[PDB]
Amino acid sequence: SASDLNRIVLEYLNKKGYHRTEAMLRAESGRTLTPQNKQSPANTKTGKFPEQSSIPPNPGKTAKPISNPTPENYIRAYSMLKNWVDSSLEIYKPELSYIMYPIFIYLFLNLVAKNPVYARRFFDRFSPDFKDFHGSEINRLFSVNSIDHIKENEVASAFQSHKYRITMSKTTLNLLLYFLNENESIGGSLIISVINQHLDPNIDLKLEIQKVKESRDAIKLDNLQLALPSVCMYTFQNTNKDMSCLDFSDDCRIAAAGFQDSYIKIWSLDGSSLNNPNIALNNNDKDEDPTCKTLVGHSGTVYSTSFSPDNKYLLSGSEDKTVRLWSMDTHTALVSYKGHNHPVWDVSFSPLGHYFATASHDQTARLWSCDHIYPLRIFAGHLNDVDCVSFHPNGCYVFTGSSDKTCRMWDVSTGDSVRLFLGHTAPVISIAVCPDGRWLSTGSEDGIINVWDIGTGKRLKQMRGHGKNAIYSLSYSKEGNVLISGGADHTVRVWDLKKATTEPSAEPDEGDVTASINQDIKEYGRRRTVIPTSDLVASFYTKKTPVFKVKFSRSNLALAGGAFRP
Amino acid sequence: YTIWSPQDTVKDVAESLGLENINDDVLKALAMDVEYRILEIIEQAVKFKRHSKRDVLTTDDVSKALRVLNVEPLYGYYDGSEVNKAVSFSKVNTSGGQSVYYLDEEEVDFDRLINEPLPQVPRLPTFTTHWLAVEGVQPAIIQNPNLNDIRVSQPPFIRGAIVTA
Amino acid sequence: TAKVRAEICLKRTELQEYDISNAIPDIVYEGVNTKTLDKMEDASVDRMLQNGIN
Amino acid sequence: PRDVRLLHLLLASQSIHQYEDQVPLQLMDFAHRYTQGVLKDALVYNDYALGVEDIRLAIAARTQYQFKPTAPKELMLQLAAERNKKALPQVMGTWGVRLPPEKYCLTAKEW
Repeated sequence: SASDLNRIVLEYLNKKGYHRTEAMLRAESGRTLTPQNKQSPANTKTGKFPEQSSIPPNPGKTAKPISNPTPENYIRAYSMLKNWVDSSLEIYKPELSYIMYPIFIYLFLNLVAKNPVYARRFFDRFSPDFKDFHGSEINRLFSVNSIDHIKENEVASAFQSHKYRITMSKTTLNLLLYFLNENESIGGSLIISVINQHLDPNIDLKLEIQKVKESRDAIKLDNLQLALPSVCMYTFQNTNKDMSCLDFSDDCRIAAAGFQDSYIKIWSLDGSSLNNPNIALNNNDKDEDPTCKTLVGHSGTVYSTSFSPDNKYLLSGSEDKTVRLWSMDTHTALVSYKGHNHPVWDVSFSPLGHYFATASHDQTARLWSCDHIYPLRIFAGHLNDVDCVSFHPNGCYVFTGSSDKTCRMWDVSTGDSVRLFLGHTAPVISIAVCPDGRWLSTGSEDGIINVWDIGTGKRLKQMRGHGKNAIYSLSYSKEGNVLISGGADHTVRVWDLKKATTEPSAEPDEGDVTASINQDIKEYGRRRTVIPTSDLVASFYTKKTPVFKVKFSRSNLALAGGAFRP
Repeated sequence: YTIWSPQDTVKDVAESLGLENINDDVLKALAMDVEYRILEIIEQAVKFKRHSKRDVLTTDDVSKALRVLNVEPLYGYYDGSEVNKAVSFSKVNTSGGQSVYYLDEEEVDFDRLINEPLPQVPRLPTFTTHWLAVEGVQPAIIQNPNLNDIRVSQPPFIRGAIVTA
Repeated sequence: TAKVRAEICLKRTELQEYDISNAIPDIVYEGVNTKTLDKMEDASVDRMLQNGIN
Repeated sequence: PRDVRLLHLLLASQSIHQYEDQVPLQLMDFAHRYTQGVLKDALVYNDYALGVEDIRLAIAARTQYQFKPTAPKELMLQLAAERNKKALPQVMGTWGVRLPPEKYCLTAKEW
């Protein structure tokens, strides 16, 4: 019945106004896979930050995924070098203490010529640190605010003629060049241009930077190999089956668990005070602080909870038809958010922390904002209710999975669905999109993960190692593609995303004994057992506690979390 | 038909009203719609069960599929010492041409309900952390499983495929 | 340790504290699981120790 | 009872193998009340004008206010299109979380 669907598609295009060549080319564009973007997480050499321009996102001014290929102000470009030399009381400290002054002076003198108010920010931001080292010269540089003010100060006008000399060693010059080459587009190239055009280094410089870039290009890692992560498991003990899904913050200092009796429980994962004294020390050591704070603002059971990337606010979604906001440094409620008439099941912040999306029983997802009490977009189009919600890592699309065996990608501005992904056989329960952004992964309640690509919309492959049960959470490797799935069968499994695709991801050159005999025992029967894909590599069981949360930290250490069940 | 009742359950409510004789087409269509409504309760119940992070279908998982589906609440299915499956299906047969089960219950005094001591309360929740894996293998502390008794405990549809690095 | 370290240093050019693979790291805080039980028991004995006041 | 084990087979037919004991009791005490109300309203509607269209009137009288509504996707699509007319507001550009105004937050309140 798929050839008849192809004929219905062709007649739909013919009646909806696509030329025969145009429909053939749109079919050929729909069939081929999304190619590889080499700047996939935007590596810090050729990648830029997002603009902070106070406008909402817009997925327009944008070409297709099928086609092949793919200002930066002075204060942050100096603060990068400032913090990099400030993080070191090493053997190379006072040479950076020497060379930190004329780069600041030349950046200030090159920034007064373009933007005066940014220059007034930049001067007084980094003023009082070397005043005792460089005398009243910075007091002489108070009266420079324009191009004609530079002609008043004779040393500032001489700084264009007198190139500032500095005698630098070879190891310090190579350290500075290999630091300012490893991140160009933050401002390293802007520092390098000032160093090349205004400084006098004692030991041509363009050939030196060419040799730096060529020797840095001569040794890289082209195709990455897999790595098995270390999992730290947080097991919660005295929860009599009344602890819903939990979450960890970033820096992993706070854990938030939503209870069935309308509390949010807040744990300091370091054993810290979690009282935020802030030197006031007024009174009340008479209370009992077990390094754990409770939050009582809900009247229903808390079904989801999400932490801001700022990590100072908590967002709790309940079955009373509100989502509440909590301050993590005074432990009270701030804002109630009322836009649903059914229970709330999955709240999730943006990547940049701008605005949060919500899932509920009313078959619609809702886009919000943390400063608006009522919603901003309604995501309608599912047949059953929405279970999970997640953004694209740029904060520009929304992904919602629902209990009618499908998930959708929504435009965040126009509201209408852009992708519909079909192929599952159970309620989609957890969804996650890779830091590359070209591949979407989700897990159902059938114990089957699968990955599609967002350009073609069809299935690359699936993952068949979990038990016929729920896949509660999902997490991604920070750099590259290794999927960590914490489900309901008490295991945390590890998945290679790049086995059966056109990207093989650098297999080893040269055997085992345990491989292909563990599921060749099959004592329970062939039809009554699971057979794993070739993508599953490892599986860590937890001994009778289930894993509600997997959270892959920055440094190849994942954290799992759950409650000790009996 | 469908699997709820031809007449053997719906008709004994039809007689509870007073309605003597009605056709079997009425009872067929009526019982089909009644167990469709039962499945409509059951599906929201398994949705609340899944989002409450559990595996059993407790009585508060169907009692929250009632408030969602606006059904008037079924009071009296939660008592003291709320344990998992507090066994109370002691329904007593009564004979005849067919079967009748009437759910016997023992009466009790009030002064043995006010002069009855209070149960045990557990500790407030805490956590405890360890290493599930250090490089992709499991370090076999007391907190780790044994990976060979995982065979003799759970079938491979509730424990999944065992593979190791 | 004079016999095992000679074999280890002859193996690398191709109790103990420099077997690299078999080491577990340390956690900044792990929770109580057994000490709180005996803490509650001798706290109950302390509530018996306070001359019979409930 | 016959319907306790019939509810066992019904629950197992939709892959529900773990549940408590009073859950088929709750399903039976729902179905009793629902069928009794439906047959009482149908006896009223048959005294007015039993039969199957009478049952259809009595279960269409109460479909309208309690259970899950039917095909609600086009009304929700219309409602979404009424909400997604307004373009998105201007956001902060200081990379954090901005609150509402102080009267629209749960802080300037008193007991």
